[PDB]
Amino acid sequence: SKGKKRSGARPGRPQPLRGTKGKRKGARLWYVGGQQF
Amino acid sequence: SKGKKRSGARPGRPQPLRGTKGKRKGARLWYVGGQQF
Amino acid sequence: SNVQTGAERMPHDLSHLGFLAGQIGRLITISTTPVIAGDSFEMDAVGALRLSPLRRGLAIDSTVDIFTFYVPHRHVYGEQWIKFMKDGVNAAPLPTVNTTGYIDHAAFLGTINPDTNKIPKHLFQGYLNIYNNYFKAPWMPDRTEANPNQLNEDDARYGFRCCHLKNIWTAPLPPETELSRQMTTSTTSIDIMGLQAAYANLHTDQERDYFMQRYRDVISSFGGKTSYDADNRPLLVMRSNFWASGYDVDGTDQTSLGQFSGRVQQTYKHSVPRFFVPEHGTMFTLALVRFPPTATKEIQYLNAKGALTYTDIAGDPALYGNLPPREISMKDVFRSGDASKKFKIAEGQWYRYAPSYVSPAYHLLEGFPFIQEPPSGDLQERVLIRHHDYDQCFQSVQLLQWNSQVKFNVTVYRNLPTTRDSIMTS
Amino acid sequence: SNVQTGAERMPHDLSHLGFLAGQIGRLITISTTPVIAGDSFEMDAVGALRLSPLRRGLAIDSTVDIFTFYVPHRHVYGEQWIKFMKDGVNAAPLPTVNTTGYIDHAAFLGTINPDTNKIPKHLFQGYLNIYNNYFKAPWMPDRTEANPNQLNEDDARYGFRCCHLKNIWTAPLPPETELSRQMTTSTTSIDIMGLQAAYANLHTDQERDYFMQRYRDVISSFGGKTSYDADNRPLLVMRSNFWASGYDVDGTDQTSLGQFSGRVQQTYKHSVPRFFVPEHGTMFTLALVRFPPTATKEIQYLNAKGALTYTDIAGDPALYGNLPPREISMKDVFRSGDASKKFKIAEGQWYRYAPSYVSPAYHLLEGFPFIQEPPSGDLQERVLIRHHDYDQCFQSVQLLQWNSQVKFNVTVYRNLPTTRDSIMTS
Amino acid sequence: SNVQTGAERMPHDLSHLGFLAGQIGRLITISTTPVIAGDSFEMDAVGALRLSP
Repeated sequence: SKGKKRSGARPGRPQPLRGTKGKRKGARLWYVGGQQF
Repeated sequence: SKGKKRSGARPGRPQPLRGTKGKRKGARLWYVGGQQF
Repeated sequence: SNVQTGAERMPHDLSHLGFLAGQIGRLITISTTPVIAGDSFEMDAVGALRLSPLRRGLAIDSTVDIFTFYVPHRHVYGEQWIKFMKDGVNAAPLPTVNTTGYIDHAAFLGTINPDTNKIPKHLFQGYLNIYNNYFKAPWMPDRTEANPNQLNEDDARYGFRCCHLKNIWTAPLPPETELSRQMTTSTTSIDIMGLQAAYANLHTDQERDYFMQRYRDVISSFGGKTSYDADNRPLLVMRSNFWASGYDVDGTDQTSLGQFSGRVQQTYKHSVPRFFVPEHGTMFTLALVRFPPTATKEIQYLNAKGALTYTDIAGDPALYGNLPPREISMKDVFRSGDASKKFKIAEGQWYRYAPSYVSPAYHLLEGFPFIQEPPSGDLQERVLIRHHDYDQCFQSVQLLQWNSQVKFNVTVYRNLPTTRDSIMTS
Repeated sequence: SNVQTGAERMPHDLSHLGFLAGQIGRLITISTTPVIAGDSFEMDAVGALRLSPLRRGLAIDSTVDIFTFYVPHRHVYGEQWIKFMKDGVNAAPLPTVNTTGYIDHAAFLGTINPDTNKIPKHLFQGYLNIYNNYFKAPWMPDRTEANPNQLNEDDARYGFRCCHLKNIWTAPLPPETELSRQMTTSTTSIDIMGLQAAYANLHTDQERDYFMQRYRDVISSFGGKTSYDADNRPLLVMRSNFWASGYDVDGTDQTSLGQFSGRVQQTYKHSVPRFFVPEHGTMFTLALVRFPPTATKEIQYLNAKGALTYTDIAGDPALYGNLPPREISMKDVFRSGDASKKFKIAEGQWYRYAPSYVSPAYHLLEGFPFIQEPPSGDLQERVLIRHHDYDQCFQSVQLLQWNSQVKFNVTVYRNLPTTRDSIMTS
Repeated sequence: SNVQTGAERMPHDLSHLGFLAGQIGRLITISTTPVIAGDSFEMDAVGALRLSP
């Protein structure tokens, strides 16, 4: 084996998932020909 | 490649070889049944 | 016109969601991502773990494991790689493997089954390498299928079966340990110098049976080291463990007043620190859910074997430290055990271990995840977990025995052109 | 009785002497030692390097190289190892190779030929791996013999031929570089977006021809790393280089009054710092002696090609930086060169390099190690050194073209029982 | 594609050896090198001169 043996339990309540992606933004990904809202 | 690229020239004269072995002694190697000179 | 030859290093998002489900005691793939040589990998995973609704309330916690592994493409394709990378563009494409034609097959690899019934070879073979190096018992045979469509159901829909938590009967000595060894002598004589040399041959054999079934173990005993490239094994990057808890709900109508139902829900986090990727490969993330191995019909060894002798009861140091291992049966630790099933234990192990006690009033009662009958079959069948042993503990739902919803916060530092550079000619 | 299971860590002497000899431009093995997993290796080598007595005195120094490499046994035996180590005692013995029956054959491996004409396979195969990874030109074919008795004389008595120091004609571009590349178009049209994609395919091909002939080079360009286990290559531990000098002796009789003779003798040291041995293997030490590649009939390129054009003489930056490589012949740099032998150079390379000048009065004169005639044959024959080119420089002796006498001060820290423990039963 | 129109200024080695010979009272050429407009030239020559015994 190598290197982990950590732990991960947290207290609280399981809040619902909010936003599929996004922790840190880079450059643009999509180009449609203008703004779209 | 890895790690060397050193140099080794020395000045002086090539003195004759003196003793076949010996830089640092460990434990005994030979057992004849006594001392032998 | 303008021809681009290089790029700058920037972070890339690569974050997504996780609607997972699985069985108990089976190892299933949770997430997967490809990487390039020279990258840096980071991941935070935050989610909730739930079990199916219980029948009578919370009594015993379960333990959950999350692993992350790194598997180079050279460990899978071997010599077809390297030639592929040295030829550059216009090289022959890499091969695939066949799958059974359903939607839920190839779900132990964390993907939906394509309509062509073909997947990249490195996805299937990278799962086998992890299982054969870390999750099966070292004395078991390896698993070598070459095609996911050679597996059966419950191996394609869910992962491979894993091992119980260590115990008196779930962790016996390997079935190849010798209880005696002969030395050839003469009719009325014996060479006492050759007897000394016979003990040194037995010492090396016993080490290779208890500690050193794998090559990386043999080298470690000399004081050496092996890289995972020398052994061709995956690299473990992170491991997490926790216990799952919850609360109860009370019934309030005429019939269910006095009845309770347990709800397991746990918040967890799996964090991987920054990892330098040396070659092209894949990162795997896997999960495993287990219960402590409690059975309703287990007895203490001294209470089950018939008549107590001096060796059983005295606890004499000169006797336990100098005797060979003892062979017993399933009848000595279980009420309805089979006398023809044998396994070996160490002498005096009954003074080092204590089993759990379950009252006879608990026998055949819903809820309460126990093992109702002593396991049957050969040794390999007993050590691995059967998830049908927990069918009476949960209510029937479409989401199997546990489910999870997780967000993966990944971040990679690559050397790639922007989307703008890829679509503009000049 | 008493059975020993372990030992303590102590230093071991392992020092010996060195009476060596060899030819010029050939790589020969100087020392060899086996190691165990978990050891620590150290070495100081102190000696003197001599050439054969010269014919007229000292004019040009030579340069000498000392290398040390570490070769694991798993790189040689492969899968027959590992199985050998996992089985322990009572495993099948490792194979050997055959040699020609003489005393001086197998002398490039640093050993005397046994009377059985058989040597361990790891000695011969470990020499081939060093040569194929570090000493041949990357565009040459590998050498694969499987038996030392398939070599010829001068390959068995002395090492393999190595490459000249880099030069205009000893370091040309690889013989596979393309001077043009076509793109398919229509009759009266051309796709200008596909033209942009044709330049990107050519860029990857040119990189794989000038820098990246080996797999470890391709991975390095992405920014990654490969261990020597992934590539199955030897590990270089130390390298030393120096120039060899001496003095002259004057003749004092009636005929030799006014005559001188050169004597090369140099003191050197090769030091290897402490090295942790991770697996069983061998340490090799090798030597190589060379001269700068000076020839008596070499001319400057601009003085030899006929009529000077603007591209030859102007040194214009817009022209040298945008043209394909130029193909020339041996007649353009040598007086008696062959017009049918071609090689490729970079444009403007005549303004970056200057050759050495040897006066015509020096042609065909003893002493003075030069190359008297332009080399013949294909490209591989020219790049490698021919030691018959230095026969007229030395006087005939039994000790070849150079000889050395060296003491190796080795020290290893092992885990072994003493000699006393091995001979006493109790 | 990319077309280069200029360069930067860098030093170039252009060093070599000298095995020379001659007679007495005669002027002979020892070394030669081509140069381009705008260059800077420098030279150190170190050697030994011998006569016949």
